[PDB]
Amino acid sequence: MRIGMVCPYSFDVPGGVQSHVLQLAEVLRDAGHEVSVLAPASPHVKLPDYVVSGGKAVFGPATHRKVKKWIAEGDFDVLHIHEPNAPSLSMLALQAAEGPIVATFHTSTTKSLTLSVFQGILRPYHEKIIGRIAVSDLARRWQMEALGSDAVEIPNGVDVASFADAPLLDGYPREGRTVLFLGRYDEPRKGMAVLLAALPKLVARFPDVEILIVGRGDEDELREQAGDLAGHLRFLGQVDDATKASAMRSADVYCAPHLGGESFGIVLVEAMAAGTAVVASDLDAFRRVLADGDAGRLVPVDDADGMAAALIGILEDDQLRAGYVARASERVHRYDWSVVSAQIMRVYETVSGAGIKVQVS
Ligand SMILES: Nc1nc2c(ncn2[C@@H]2O[C@H](COP(=O)(O)OP(=O)(O)O)[C@@H](O)[C@H]2O)c(=O)[nH]1
Repeated sequence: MRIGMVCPYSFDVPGGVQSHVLQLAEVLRDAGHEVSVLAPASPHVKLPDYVVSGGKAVFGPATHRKVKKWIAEGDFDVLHIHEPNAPSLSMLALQAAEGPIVATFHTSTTKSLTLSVFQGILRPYHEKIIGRIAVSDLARRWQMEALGSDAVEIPNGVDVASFADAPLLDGYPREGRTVLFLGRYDEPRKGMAVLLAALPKLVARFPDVEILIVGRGDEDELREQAGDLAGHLRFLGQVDDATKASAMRSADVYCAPHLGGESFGIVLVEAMAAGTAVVASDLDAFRRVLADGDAGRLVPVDDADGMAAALIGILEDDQLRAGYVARASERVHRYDWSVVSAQIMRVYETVSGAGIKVQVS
């Protein structure tokens, strides 16, 4: 198989979609397939030579040509499009392409905002997608309600062994204990304000806590907000993946205090693969990763003092924690790429046939 994939986002920054596409590509090549990845210009990062640039959004004419040419020249058995929002690189590809098209819908909000987008003026184009992948069962059911055709739920994957076998960061684990936060801490939806509001109760119990923070942001503003407790914040910046795996595996707990906006809790999966216990907001996506409290602690959404207690309960009860970790490590095999790339491949096989190729409309 020759598989064309389109990522709508630059690889210049980390994200769930970017990282899904690149690992999926790598995994597919290791099975003997040829994969070509189209994405916007990512000049700031070293990419393998199978990643092709769609240009920079200001998308202009050179990009429309590049997409038509990449399809026409690519000899693809399947075109796999990710997040075809309008406007986007993916949606451009979906409008230019004819034939064996697969789409993954990484995000959703509501039933209504799925029926309308699918059944609206972009319907003609959404109907061209022959294999439709949703990242949850409810999302999948919405797509089925919308267009009257079969969609499939397939979770995003991880490489479970790259966390499980990550080397510890130096000086770890710590005796005062660490809690990990990962993400762009200054979008409110990521819930840094909740972890911040829980720091005083945490610090009054573990007076040598560290909050290990992965992600880009304004350390100055957060330091200023932690007030007298800013000494407890250790910022790794936007670290690389191997150091991120090391960071997760050297923390005693991972804190996901998100306020909303999450369709798949992929960082939670990364913590479960690492063998690090999880404490999470309890958005619907986190509830399904953690299995209703079986593989991690779920805290109500905007609950500062419930979040303190949870993290304190996890850190002072070693058997409770070791339980989570052991249960989570059994379950996380669900998400491992060898499960997930198999499901995706059965979609590729459904959609494609003896010498049928993707062509330009
Ligand atoms: N290496 C690295 N990975 C990150 C960083 N931030 C997020 N990620 C990864 O990117 C993915 C996206 O999760 P998340 O960024 O929090 O969702 P999003 O930013 O809102 O798309 C997960 O695989 C994270 O481990 C970072 O600063 N460094």
